[PDB]
Amino acid sequence: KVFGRCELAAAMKRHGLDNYRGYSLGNWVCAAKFESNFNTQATNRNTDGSTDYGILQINSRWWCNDGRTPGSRNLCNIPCSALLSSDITASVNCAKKIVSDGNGMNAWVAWRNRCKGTDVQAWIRGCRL
Ligand SMILES: [Cl-]
Ligand SMILES: [Cl-]
Ligand SMILES: [Cl-]
Repeated sequence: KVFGRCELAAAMKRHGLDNYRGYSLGNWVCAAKFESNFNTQATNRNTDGSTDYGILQINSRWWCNDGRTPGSRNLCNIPCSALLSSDITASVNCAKKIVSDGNGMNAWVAWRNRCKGTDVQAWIRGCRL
C-alpha cells in the first residue's frame, strides 16, 4: 500500500507513535517519506546481506526474521514479511522498540541525514489529526 501523507500521519497517531519517545509525528512521517516514499512494500538489500523492510525500512540484522541474514537477531519477534502489510501495526510496534534502543531516531540513518533538525512539522501540516 502506498499511503498518502496525512493518511499515514493519522495511522501512526492511531498506533501511538505521535510523540513516542519524544519524537513528534512529523519526525515519523519524514522518516517514512525518505525510507520508503510511504510504500509499505518497500524492500532494500544492504551490503552486509541484511534487508530493510516496509514503510520504516526496518532491518533484518537485528529486528525481524527473513531466514537469509546469517548471524542476525529477531528482536521484534516477527517475520520481516509482516513489515510489508497494508496494516502498519507490526512496523509501528517494532519501530517503538527500535527508537527505545538507545540512539533514538538516529537508528534511521535517513532520518538523521534528511529529517533531523529540519522543519518536520511541515510533514503533518494541513492534516486533520
Ligand atoms: Cl511534528
Ligand atoms: Cl536469518
Ligand atoms: Cl541518507
